[PDB]
Amino acid sequence: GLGFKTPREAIEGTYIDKKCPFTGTVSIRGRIIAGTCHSAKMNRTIIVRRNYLHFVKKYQRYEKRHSNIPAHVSPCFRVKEGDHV
Amino acid sequence: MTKRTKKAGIVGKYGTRYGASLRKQIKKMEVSQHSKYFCEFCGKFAVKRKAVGIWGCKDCGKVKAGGAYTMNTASAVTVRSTIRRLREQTEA
Amino acid sequence: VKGNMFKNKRVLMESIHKSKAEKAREKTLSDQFEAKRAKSKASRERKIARREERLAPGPERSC
Amino acid sequence: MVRVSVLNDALKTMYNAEKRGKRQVLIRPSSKVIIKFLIVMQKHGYIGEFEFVDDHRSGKIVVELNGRLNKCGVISPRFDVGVKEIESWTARLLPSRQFGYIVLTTSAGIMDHEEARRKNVGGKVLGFFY
Amino acid sequence: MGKTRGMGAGRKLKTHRRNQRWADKAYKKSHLGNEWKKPFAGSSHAKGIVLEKIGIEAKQPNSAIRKCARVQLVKNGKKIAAFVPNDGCLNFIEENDEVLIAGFGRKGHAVGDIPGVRFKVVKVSGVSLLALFKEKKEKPRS
RNA sequence: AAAAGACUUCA
RNA sequence: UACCUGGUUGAUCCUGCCAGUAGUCAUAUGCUUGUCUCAAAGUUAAGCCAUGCAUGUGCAAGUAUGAACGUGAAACUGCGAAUGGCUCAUUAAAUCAGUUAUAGUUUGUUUGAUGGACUCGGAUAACCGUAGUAAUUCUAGAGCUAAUACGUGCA
RNA sequence: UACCAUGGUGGUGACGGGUGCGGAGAAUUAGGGUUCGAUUCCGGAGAGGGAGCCUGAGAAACGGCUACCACAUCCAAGGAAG
RNA sequence: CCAAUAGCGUAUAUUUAAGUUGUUGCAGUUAAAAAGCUCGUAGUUGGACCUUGGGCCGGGUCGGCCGGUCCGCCUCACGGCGAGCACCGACCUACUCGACCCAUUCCGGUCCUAUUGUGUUGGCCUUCGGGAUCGGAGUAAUGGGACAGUCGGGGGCAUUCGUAU
RNA sequence: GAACGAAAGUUGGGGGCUCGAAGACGAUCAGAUACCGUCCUAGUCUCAACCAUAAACGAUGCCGACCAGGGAUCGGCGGAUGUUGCUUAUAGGACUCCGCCGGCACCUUAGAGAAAUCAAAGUCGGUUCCGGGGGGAGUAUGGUCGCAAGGCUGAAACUUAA
RNA sequence: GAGAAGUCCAUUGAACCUUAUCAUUUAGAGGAAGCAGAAGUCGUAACAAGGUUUCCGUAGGUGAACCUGCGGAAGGA
RNA sequence: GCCCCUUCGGGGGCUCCCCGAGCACAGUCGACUCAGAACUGGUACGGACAAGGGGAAUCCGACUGUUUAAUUAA
Repeated sequence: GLGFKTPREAIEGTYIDKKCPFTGTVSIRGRIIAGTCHSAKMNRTIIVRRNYLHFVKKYQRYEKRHSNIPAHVSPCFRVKEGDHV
Repeated sequence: MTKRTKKAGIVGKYGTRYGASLRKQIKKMEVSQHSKYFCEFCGKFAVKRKAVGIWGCKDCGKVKAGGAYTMNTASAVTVRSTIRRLREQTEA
Repeated sequence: VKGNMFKNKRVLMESIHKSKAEKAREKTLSDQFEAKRAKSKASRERKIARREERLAPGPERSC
Repeated sequence: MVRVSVLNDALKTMYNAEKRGKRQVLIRPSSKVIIKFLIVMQKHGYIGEFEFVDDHRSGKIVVELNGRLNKCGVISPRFDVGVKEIESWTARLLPSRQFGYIVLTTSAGIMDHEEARRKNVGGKVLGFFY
Repeated sequence: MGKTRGMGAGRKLKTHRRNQRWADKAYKKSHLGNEWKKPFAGSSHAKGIVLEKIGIEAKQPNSAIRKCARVQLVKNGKKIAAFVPNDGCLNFIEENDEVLIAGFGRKGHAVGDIPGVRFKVVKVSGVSLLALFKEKKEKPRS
């Protein structure tokens, strides 16, 4: 079982021609900085697993923490998004 | 650049051996010929050097006289313009 | 290949097949988008029909 | 950006002007500020003329005082909305000493500081009407 | 002011700048130097004074244990110092006088003033008047 | 519409 | 409370900095300390080290017991010596913090759970008797002897 | 560790360099920040430098070993020894 | 004479002052300072009006060790120490509300699911919801650029004139 | 990131008059390599190609909102109004003549600015760059661009009570 | 049945020497004159329209302060 | 042809090649060579043989080149 989620967008996944099942997810977060009180954003990108397939770049998904199948692939593509019908 | 600091074009042809005032000029004056050029007739990036002052377009094949190093230059341009102006005043 | 990013006979293949999977997965997300447009059309085209449907009763109720 | 400052400046400039009233274009948030102004009797009233179809709106805001002194002794922006400089229910740093009010688009809506304080809400200060 | 305080990806840029501009002094201090340093010196010399007026103070050059040679001022009236000795230096700042980055404050072998009062812990002596100087001289010899 | 230069230090 | 005042000047106002002044440290110079009372106590060498010493238990953990007189006690086995202490050299790191994950995993001992008085033999230290590189440190040729430490039969 | 794929990361600072333990906290200053991060509490780390191992539930061990090197020591100076 | 007084200054370190790293809390016309100017992004921000969600917010309840800090009480003659009690803590984790601001319904065909009432168990059939394929009826889908006009010493090319030298 | 970017320099080639560094000289004068005079080459110029800087200034970044008027200047625009003046059914080019819109500048305000001044340099909002007491220093060193010149980038030791 | 000294292959995998280079502390081949003290010489530039108005980019070149050619500016007549 | 359902009477159910999209290998013909590992020897593993000794300071000429055919190559 999982695992908490982060939202992110699919930065890449296609280098190149075929890549093995997985995608890159850029995640953005911010926190309000003490002092100046302007928020700072700091990215992070995580390599999500794609056993399901069908995950293209520019795709918002949900990452959940999962067992590592290698190392720095810790997460899995819990779900995606879209519309009707 | 690629693996080039200062810059070069030719400069390996000197090597370390040779020297500086002359090197400021000679990259510039062989390489400006080397620059693919668009033919005055066709427009494709064909024009290359046959000999000193001789230039030829690979696609259409039109061969032209021009400067030693360069396809053209200020002097030729000025001479053509003056001639055209003179013919136009006479026609008047 | 002219960039010479890949050196050898196996080693070419995995990058091409990774890309077949990415671009294809792009292509199933794309068919999923393309189906989604046709479905939203379908839903719309039902609303527009039954906009015109709701219009025709208004005269009926009147007389 | 946001209008906000223009409305504020227009008002105080108007007061100095001893102008009967001022006018400009408006929203819900800049009607909202105006309403708070009316509620705490800063201005006599405000109207939004031509409000239905035309390309714009306007807002005839009437200034209060006329005579002697002007009601709005001082009004200044601090920091507009979208935002940060942000206050908490409790953090409320301020001017006057309760003589004046600070329009704060809270969470809840745009209300005055006292209401927000009660309201148990923080938000983003619009300005310090004195 | 530029931004003032917003969100979407933006505080960080003029955090960087402020450190970089920094006047004062970085990474505490030592390009010579600080702390209590005991330089054993054998140069007694006299040096001049700053652009405003003249004098000629008597000075003694000292070479530090922490490898530096500079000229140091001696305070108090009169003085003697001998074989080496070890005279301890405060390294206080004038805000400037030529080549004179430090002064050697009273410390061990650095003596104090002709038997006085007036005062005694600036410009300094011994028990009542003197008593300390007599003992002081003995130390280095044996 | 001008021949022509200097003028120790601290007060 | 915090707040300032001296120096650019003939004199002025503004920019601007130096300096005094205020508080404070895990610190030094120190002159000078009648006093009760508690407290810091090598960011220098993670340099190098002499001397004593920093871990012990059999009146129900264990069968046995030379020597000492049921009582104490030396070795073996069980529990312990890894806790603790101290220093920040390494050190910007899922190192650490805070939140979760952990059926993806350990927990002896204990607190707690679950299982459960026939006959027995085996050799061994202390004690001993001498010893080798031998002054040695050290341990063995070696007599003797005891095992809920071992090996078994097993509803 | 095989085989297959050639990658993954960085103009939101990756990789790299320097830095006269990290947190709980300390000192300031009206507030803000600045500063400081330590002896103590807490977690981590190392025991002259470095790797490996037995033992034991738990050690990769300051008060155990192995053993190269660094450095003192004992010597009836063979060898031990920290 | 006197400030302080069993302490004092001196230096080092550090901070305030010093709005002199300015978030609160400043300049860039002549004071350090406006980028020669543009084309454009990643990056700060956003004119009006209606509606939906809900990342930015209230209440929360967890943790936020002790020590220290603050209040006040006693205890060693006093005090500081120390004891005992109280009060405050950012922020971060659950939960729920909250929003100002940053096509569908119905009805039937076609496919699946169907404990049941049964000692017991096997096979079988129809109707309704969910799930799948559907067919029909009521009911959506909304500052830049453009055209006419004007100046000009806008740029490039050709023509052409003259004083003077 | 990228583009343009005076002049002067640089480089090939054409032209090369006036001009004109340097240089050649005369006077000055104590010295003149100086001003002042004569002479004089690259240059000035053209076409090709570099550089990336100027007191690139409006000493005023660039975006938008508001907040005083007054004389007319150019463009158009709404004209009003007739007349020159054309032409001549008539109309604008302008002209008597007001208004709007954009720029301009001066003249020129009251709250600001240190004052000088500004009417934008205002009243306070957006945004980038960038500043750091002076001198050392727009310099060292390394990297980057340039044929080179040099440019961009950019410190300290130290020194001074400014 | 247990299995001592022991010898070999493979692996984790010490320390001296082999690199080659970078860093720190240093000294230092030889060399340039940036600031400074007052007690120096040279000229008199800038400073008043500074006796040729200042400053400036740019090259040339001069004992030097500097000069001037070209173009630009008014912080200039 | 197989499952199948049944109250036993009798019934119900179900291609090859090449393409788009989700979640190593086998057979013919089989070679030079780059790396990697293990044991273990030898004194030495480029085992022979061939096959650069290296570093700094100074002078000259910028460099490649040419020259006393038969005592000068600078």
